[PDB]
Amino acid sequence: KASGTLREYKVVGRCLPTPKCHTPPLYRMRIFAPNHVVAKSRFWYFVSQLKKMKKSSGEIVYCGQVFEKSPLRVKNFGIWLRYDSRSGTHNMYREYRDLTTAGAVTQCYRDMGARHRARAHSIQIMKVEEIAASKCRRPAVKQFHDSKIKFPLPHRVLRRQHKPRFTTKRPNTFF
Amino acid sequence: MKTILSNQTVDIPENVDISLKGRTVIVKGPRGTLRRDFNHINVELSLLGKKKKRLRVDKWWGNRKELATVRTICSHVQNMIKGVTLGFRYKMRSVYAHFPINVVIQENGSLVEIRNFLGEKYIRRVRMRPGVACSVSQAQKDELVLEGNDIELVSNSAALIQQATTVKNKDIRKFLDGIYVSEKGTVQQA
Amino acid sequence: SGRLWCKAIFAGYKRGLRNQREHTALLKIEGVYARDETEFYLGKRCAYVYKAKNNTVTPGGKPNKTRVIWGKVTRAHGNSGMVRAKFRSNLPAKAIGHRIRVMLYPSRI
Amino acid sequence: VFRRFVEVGRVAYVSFGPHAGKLVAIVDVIDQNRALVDGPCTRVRRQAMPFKCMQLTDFILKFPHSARQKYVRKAWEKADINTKWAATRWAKKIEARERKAKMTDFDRYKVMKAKKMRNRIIKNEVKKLQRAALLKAS
Amino acid sequence: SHRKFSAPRHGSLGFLPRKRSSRHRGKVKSFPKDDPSKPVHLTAFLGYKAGMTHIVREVDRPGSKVNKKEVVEAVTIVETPPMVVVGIVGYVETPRGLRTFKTVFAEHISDECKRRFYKNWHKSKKKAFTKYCKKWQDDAGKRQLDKDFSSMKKYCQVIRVLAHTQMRLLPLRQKKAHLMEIQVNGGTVAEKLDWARERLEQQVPVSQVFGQDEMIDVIGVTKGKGYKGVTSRWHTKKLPRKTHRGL
Amino acid sequence: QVLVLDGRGHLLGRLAAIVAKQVLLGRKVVVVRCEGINISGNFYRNKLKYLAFLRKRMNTNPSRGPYHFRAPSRIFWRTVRGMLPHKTKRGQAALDRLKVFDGIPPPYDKKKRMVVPAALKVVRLKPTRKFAYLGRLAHEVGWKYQAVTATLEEKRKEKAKIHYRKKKQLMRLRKQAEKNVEKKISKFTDVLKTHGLLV
RNA sequence: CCAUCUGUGGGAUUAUGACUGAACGCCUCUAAGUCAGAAUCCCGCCCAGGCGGAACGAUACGGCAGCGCCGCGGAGCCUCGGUUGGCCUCGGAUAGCCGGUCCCCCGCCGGGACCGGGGUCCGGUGCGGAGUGCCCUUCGUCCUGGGAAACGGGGCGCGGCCGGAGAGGCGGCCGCCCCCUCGCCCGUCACGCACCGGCCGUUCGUGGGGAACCUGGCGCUAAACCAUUCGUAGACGACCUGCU
RNA sequence: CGACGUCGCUUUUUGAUCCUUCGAUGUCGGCUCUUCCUAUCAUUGUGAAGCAGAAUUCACCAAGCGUUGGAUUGUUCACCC
Repeated sequence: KASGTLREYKVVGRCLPTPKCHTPPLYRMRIFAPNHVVAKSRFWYFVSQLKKMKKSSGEIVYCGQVFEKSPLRVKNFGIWLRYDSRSGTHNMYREYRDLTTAGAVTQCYRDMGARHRARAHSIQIMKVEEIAASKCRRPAVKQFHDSKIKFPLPHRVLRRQHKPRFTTKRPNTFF
Repeated sequence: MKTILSNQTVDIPENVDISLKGRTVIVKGPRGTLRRDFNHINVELSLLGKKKKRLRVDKWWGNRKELATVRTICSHVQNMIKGVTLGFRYKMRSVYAHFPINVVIQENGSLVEIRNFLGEKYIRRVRMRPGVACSVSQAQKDELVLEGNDIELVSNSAALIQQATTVKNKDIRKFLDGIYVSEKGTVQQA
Repeated sequence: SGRLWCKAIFAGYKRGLRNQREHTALLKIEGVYARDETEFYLGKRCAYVYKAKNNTVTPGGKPNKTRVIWGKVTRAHGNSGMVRAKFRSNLPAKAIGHRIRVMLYPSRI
Repeated sequence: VFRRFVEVGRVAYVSFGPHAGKLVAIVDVIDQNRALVDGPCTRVRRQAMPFKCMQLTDFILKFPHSARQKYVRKAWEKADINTKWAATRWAKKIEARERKAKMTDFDRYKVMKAKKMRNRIIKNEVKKLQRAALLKAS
Repeated sequence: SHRKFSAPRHGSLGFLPRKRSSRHRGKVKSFPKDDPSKPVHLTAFLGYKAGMTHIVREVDRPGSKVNKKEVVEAVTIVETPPMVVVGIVGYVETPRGLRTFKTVFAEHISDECKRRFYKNWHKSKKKAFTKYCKKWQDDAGKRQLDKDFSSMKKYCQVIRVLAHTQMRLLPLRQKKAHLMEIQVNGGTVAEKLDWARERLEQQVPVSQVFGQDEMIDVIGVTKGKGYKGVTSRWHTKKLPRKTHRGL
Repeated sequence: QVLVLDGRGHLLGRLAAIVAKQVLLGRKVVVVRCEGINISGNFYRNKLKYLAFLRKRMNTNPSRGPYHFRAPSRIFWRTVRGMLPHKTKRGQAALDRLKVFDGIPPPYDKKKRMVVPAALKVVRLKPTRKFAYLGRLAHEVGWKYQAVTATLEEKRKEKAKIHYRKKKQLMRLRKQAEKNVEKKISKFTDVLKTHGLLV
């Protein structure tokens, strides 16, 4: 695929109602796809992966995102991922910390592609859950709940090619 | 990772004095003054306290191989304190089997002459580091006493003299004759 | 009095990498140093000016050794501020690296 | 060494971005790049902006690891920031520079003549000063 | 293939713009490093090779086989009529080496030296420095000389004295004097410059310049032997004496 | 006038590229203090990458073979030639508008030196990496003028400090004169801060 | 080598052995920061000397000529690039800039008195205003009034005190002498409908670069090649030579 | 040192193939000459060893400098003083 900024769609589908039984049950999935067409297709991927249904024998009853509950509350997510690694499938439990669940998942994809160089076509998310400070576990996240935090901007540098290429002074890299 | 902060603090004895212009730390006490300018260590050296109780090294946003440096700088300035307040002394005993090592100090403070090594007629003039006083002692039969303030300096000179007297194309498991650093020490003791 | 034309550096030609078009010159206007600053110059008349052995005639004056190749800026080009301009004759290519006067004749302020 | 830390209540100038030129208080740090901010009396939505768009000042407030804008407004007006800031020199530089950048043409003709006269006056008195320095010099 | 046997390369590639030397006099390309740890003294000096001859001395090498015994050695008689010194040149240093700052010639210079500026003594008026001379006789010239020596004392930091030999004392056909700089090692440039100033226009002996039983170096243009073949020039074995078009 | 760039503190490529572009556009760029130009990377790796160039001669010849250059000036000049065209008349007439120098000559000594902060080391490189000076590189692989250039430049510096000192005194005198005659310029002190200057 | 002589000195480090010291309260040659290190490597010595430079000499009696230095005058050619200037501290980045003293002593009568630079104090600033987003110059000719002005301004005026070196351009001031006290900001009469009737190459670097020609003052009176000789050189050239 | 296993490298062997020349590239070996490579026989500096010394073996940085005189065959190859 080609991730932009993931938006957390929700899809509900079923097999077509055969004459044998008036209607089969209805299935709900929470799927991260940059647009709802890809949401539909990946829903079919998951469904055919789990139970013997295909879009040929199914219709997508509902397809739309879930707007974020309280997108102004900083929340730290634990994310249960399962990927493939050029030598065999690996389960894995990563962790992130952001505002919107979609933001957390997009961070997960970006940092899996970087820190573990597995493309976005081999990652299938199981769970993403906002969890409390007593269940967060990796230290990198853990160091960001302090009632008071202070840290300077250590070595700060910014752009000066639009500001002139040829200036007569030199930049200050303190404040 | 990039740990947000790491710190270390040294409680300075009052009988010493420390000045700083940026990373350059200068320590002046009873036995003299020392300088050391820590460029490319990239830390925050701060001095706090009435009678300058404590010094604080702080490393911001460091990685693992970079938090490693904080306690290194701690130990460096600690040994600087040890030198300025006490002074470092090293002691050398020269093992010999059939050729008694003849070491004399050709000039007073440095320039150690070494001869009669294994039968070698080759004299050596090992040049002690500047700011280091060599002194053959006398209460121990074969004893070199190296003294200074910068443990870097005294120990460097020490290993230099030890390594300059070694065999070539011989078994070092039986042939052993030579000088060696033996018992690392200071000048005066608590 | 004084000058009334912005300076310009004739800098190249619209070219892919191995095909060069001579009907669309590229200028770099000293003063504009990023796109979204062209919006003042678009459509400003611009001239190439130089000298030669034989004389010419000069409007409102006696003959002088100066000649001019007229033209105008047409559209913006690139994120850096380069501009495309078309002249009433393909530029003589001796001047890639020389000066162009970009005046203020059509002034849409 | 550093004399402007980033605290739970730091008050920061924005320098880049679409809110540029404004002032806004940090609320809480998300990570090492982005920190939720807002200024209710400075007309900015509560929204997570990077540090690279930020710029730091000396004004520090009091509120927790997350608060309501209702309460941060009272915290803001407690200090009455929009006077202390507008008194700081760092605002005078800004304001005078946009005064220049909006200084029109006829204003330029006033300024050229006035500054020219000032410079002649300055060189007048300065020349008197060189005359005076030598006579007492050694 | 690989060369089936290994033999040293013939000749030496470290002398290999091998050609006629444009100079006719050994052109010193170096000098002993300057040092103020000595009072000044010159360092180069011109002689002529007349021929060898024997010598007998009792050798002194202690402990060797021939010690304290007589041997004979073959010496080469270079004779050197005393030179005159006629000019002083200053050098300065720039990031690109040295630069010939300035020169000052003597008041009067002998015809042997004037003969080095010309090609047809017979066809010429021998008119060199005929104007320069008055910069010694007019006070204004003396003031300019003062300016020159002040500059050469301040900025310059290598000083050399122009000297030449005088053919008149010599049984060679030639009458054109051979001119060379000599670099003055010794104390500060002040001492060097003022001393050479005082030594302008006087005979220069030999025993002053060179010590006794010393160890010197000889620089000259070797004997010439015409456009020469390729078994004598680089010493390459002659092919067996039955080859074709060459051997 | 003509552009002049301090060479101290800049990187090699990050300065070569901009200088080449400017030259080929037409500015008569001059580079000075071309001996204190930095290189990104430790010293022995770069010395290896220089010897690996210095072996690129022929069998013996200079004809069939490249002309190395060992002074910092002409190493910079070589890199700029690399980023220019140098087999076409435009490229030659370009490369003959750049001029390098070591340290600083007099005609530019009493002249301002801008910089190119797109190339400065502090800007364009981390704190924890290693860099190697072009002065030391050249002096290792043969450049017989380290002492000479150092001494000449440090003599300039003592020449220039007194200029800077008199500049300080003159700026102070300007301050004093303004404060001493500012009973008649307040009208003028108005129409400056009115349109937004001096503050 | 069938006889004789002569054949050289440094720097940076690699292998490797170590100093200090964490990483990991210990340990550690290493991760920051150091040392010793060699037929290797780089330079020095020796060979040549670049559409690469330097210093210096002499620089044309048909004075009845060819030329140079000054101050302009006079055309004609052709080459074609711009279209105000910036005169300058080091440098630091996990820091600087700038002020003045209480203070530290240091070289020029320092120390016996005037003199800054050097340190150490403490104060104002810092997303740098003592800021290149910067600074200076900066805008048709004319009468009279207000403010700075008179310690002024100008003189290819004299001269001086003096200076300037990595490629001396150029620098101030001053003894004078002469000339105006007007030229700068704000106002008052105006003056060639300035001329262009709406309209392009005119609006300054400019007295620009190079060849070739007709004016006044002060100064120059040469060498090169051939021919010839020599043999310390030579295939022929080239080289070393002599020639009232 | 290294078996039973196994992964490579090199093109200093011999094969396999037919792409280039049949209106032509002169095809063995030797002699002379330059230069290059390193997987180092000797030498400079080093570690290791069942290393006391003396020799010798393994390994590291390393091609700057050496690597011969002859009987027999045309010999490359070999063999011997």
